Amino acid sequence: RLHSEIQSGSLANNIKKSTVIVKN
Amino acid sequence: AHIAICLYYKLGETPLPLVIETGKDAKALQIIKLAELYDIPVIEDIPLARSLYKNIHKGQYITEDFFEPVAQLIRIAIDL
Repeated sequence: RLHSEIQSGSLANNIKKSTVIVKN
Repeated sequence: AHIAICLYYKLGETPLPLVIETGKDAKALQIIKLAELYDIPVIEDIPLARSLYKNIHKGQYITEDFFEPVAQLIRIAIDL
């Protein structure tokens, strides 16, 4: 069953609290 | 061509790693910018970024298939 935490803030702020960014 | 996936995990707050932000192309570059602005580890993992992007939406906790690989990603990011 899918699990969400769908409300969040801006792009800048989400990144500032982020743990790791994974890229290709 | 370019993907970035932003994961957030805080023990006792996020039950699992949360994909808080995703971006392709211009927004991927922005995220990898902003991650350098705020000093957040960026790891290049082509298979993991691509599968996360294709399966886990923005605002969604990772599913069971990603537990082991994301655990390892996070451990690697931790130090760094």
